[PDB]
Amino acid sequence: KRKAPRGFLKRVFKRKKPQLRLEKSGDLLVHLNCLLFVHRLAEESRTNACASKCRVINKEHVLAAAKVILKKSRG
Amino acid sequence: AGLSHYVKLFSFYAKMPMERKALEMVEKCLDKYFQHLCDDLEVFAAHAGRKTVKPEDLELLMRRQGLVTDQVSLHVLVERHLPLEYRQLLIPCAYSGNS
Amino acid sequence: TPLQKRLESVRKQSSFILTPPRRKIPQCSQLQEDVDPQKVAFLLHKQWTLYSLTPLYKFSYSNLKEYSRLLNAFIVAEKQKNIKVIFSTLLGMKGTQRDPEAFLVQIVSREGKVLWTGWFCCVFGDSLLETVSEDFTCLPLFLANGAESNTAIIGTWFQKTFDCYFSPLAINAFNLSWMAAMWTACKMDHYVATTEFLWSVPCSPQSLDISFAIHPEDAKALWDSVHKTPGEVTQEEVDLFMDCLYSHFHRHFKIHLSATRLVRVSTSVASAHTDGKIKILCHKYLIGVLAYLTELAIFQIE
Amino acid sequence: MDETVAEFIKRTILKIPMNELTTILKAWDFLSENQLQTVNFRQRKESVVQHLIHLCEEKRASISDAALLDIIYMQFHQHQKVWEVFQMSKGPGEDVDLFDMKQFKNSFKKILQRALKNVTVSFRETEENAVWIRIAWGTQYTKPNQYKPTYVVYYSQTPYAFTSSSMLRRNTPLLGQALTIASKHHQIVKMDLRSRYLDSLKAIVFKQYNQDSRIIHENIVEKERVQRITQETFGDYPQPQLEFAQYKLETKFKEPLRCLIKFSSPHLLEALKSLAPAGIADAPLSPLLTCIPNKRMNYFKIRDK
DNA sequence: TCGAGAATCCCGGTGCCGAGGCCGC
DNA sequence: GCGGCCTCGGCACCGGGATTCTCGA
Repeated sequence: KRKAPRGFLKRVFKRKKPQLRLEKSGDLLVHLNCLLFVHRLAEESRTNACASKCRVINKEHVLAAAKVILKKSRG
Repeated sequence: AGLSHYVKLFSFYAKMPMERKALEMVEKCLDKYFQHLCDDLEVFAAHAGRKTVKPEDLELLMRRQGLVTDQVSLHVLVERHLPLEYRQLLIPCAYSGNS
Repeated sequence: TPLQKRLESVRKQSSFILTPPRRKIPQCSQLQEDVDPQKVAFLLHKQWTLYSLTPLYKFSYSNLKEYSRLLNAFIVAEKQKNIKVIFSTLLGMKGTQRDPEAFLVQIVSREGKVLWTGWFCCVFGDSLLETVSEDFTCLPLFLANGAESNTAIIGTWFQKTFDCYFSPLAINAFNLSWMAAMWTACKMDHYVATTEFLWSVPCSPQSLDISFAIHPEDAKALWDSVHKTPGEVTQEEVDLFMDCLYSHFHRHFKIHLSATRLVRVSTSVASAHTDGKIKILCHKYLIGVLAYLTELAIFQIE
Repeated sequence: MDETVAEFIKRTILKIPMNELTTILKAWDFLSENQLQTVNFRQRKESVVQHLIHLCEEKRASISDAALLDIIYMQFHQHQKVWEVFQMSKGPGEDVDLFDMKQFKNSFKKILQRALKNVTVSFRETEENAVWIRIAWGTQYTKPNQYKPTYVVYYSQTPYAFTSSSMLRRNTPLLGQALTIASKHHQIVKMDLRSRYLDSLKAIVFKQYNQDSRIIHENIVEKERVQRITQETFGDYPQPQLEFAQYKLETKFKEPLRCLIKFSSPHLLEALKSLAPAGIADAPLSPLLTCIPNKRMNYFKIRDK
């Protein structure tokens, strides 16, 4: 996949928090943040899959991935 | 939509088949990711004293996420993942008219 | 001379003029020159799946690194459709000085987990050298052992770059009985394994297999019963050894083993199958076992 | 829901194929009727092997019933893990008036944990009246190993007690010993019948298997004869031995000439039956080869006589 | 003479590629 | 009920257990 939605990230940044002034390409920075967050998710979930030696990512690996990376990606 | 964009990009980022039931939970992970981010941009932009969220307002946040370092600055991180027509907006090129 | 010699060879072979190859008992082949003891010893007790390899056009034993890269970049690309390829000249797997030096093709995966370990050898194969031009470095034998998938990929690469073609060498039960006889005729000591002959009867509904495994010293004493002329084993001597097996099996179980076909003849020298997964090389007679195997590969090529 | 138990259940649940998932999961009783609907058995292998084991995480699965799962898996896959046949022998006297399945379970577990103190013996009294013992071994120095268990199919009051020939360790003389002391016998003997098809070993050791006008065939008087002699040695519906029916010959060639014959067929006694009519074999087909079920033996050790 | 150590015969317990099944056009 | 998809499983090659048989208590 070679895309990054201009409209969706702006709509999310406005829906979730109504009071900001995200800059001209600040939503592009938000997309980069989510791209790298999902990078960390993919790689550490691959690590989680190798932890239980499961050849398919499942729910029990993603929930363990979340509490590590999502907490780590908190500012 | 965009969450569906990221779960599809997860497929080409995990390099490995997963389950749809995994994807709606990673959807809640992205929702909480924004539920931490947009108020982390909130508090970081308030820390700078500026109403708007300038690019350096997020460079500090990504320093917090450990992805910006003295070795890996903000702009280099744009090289590795964003497409050219998108990083043309972010990292200043030069025409004697640097963006 | 450059082709017409091969045409006359084809004429001689197709003529089938009194074939019975009275063969010299495989002589103890003291390991010639280098023959890397670690490499050769690693190459002995590995179940080589034989193939017949036509001569390689425009091959050189100097450009091993270039072929190594060209094939490594092709194998991992067949995964796109972690792996290292080490072409390694063996320097001693040759019968006469004029034979092409045998060279390896190893799919080395991190550590030295050799996945595939190909092997092209041309020993005592001077029935092909004197008929092919200089540009071709002919190695009739190809030895797989890696998965059939990787063999059917390196074979395609070799076809693409060298115009060499891999027919899977199938040792017929006649040649199998021959080698089963000259390997119990050898002068070895401390027999590693029993002399087993895996027969396979031709029943249409069922597929019963027989493992006529003889004590290796007991088969040597049975061979001496039918061995009269020394130095060379004849077709009649081989047939009498095989018929003494037949008359010790039909004697016992009243089923004519001669009505069945050999599928595998395990011997202390070298195991040998039919369907291709043939040559285990237990002892260091491999320059003689490989001599027979290359002579058989000429039969398929020529 | 434990070490070497939850993942053991996982390793025995990916073993069982997708078709008979209901069949084996219904019989081992941890998943009641209500629990079957929760997991969609038809979706995926890793999905079911993850949701089912969770359904035991809530059910706090223990090795006592995890081993029963393996038993029920093998009851439909007994055609693997080639089986030895043990034959008990009481001396002179009355039979075992007390084979109480409770008492036999006690008299087997007690004797086995007397020496092999760490073993997980799990019985399953089948409906064909044949206790299906499964033994996970391990010495006092180690935990009971469920990786390579030794299932023992002891027919309840029968002198014959099949055994999964897993490794043939020092427990095999204790496997026979505990078997012959739990059931009130005195001598345990390996019958040396070793076949992969327990449903055929059951037949053998119990003797339960037999109970154109233009084409002028000149050797018709011989084809009729060979068909006759292959019908008085192989009567009807032979059972598939499918086993390496060894004949460790020690005979002189006509001092001895050692041989280790191994007939190997997916269906042996039928392959021999179609030998003589196919011209491979003589009509009287060497009772060594016909009397495999008649002697209840295939791992022969013949000599000269 | 006998008791522990190593090697190796006998057969697993594992690895891994064709066969059968199965879901869009 | 087929198209590119996928999953069991026979065959087979490589890894420890007990029998040989050599050496120490």
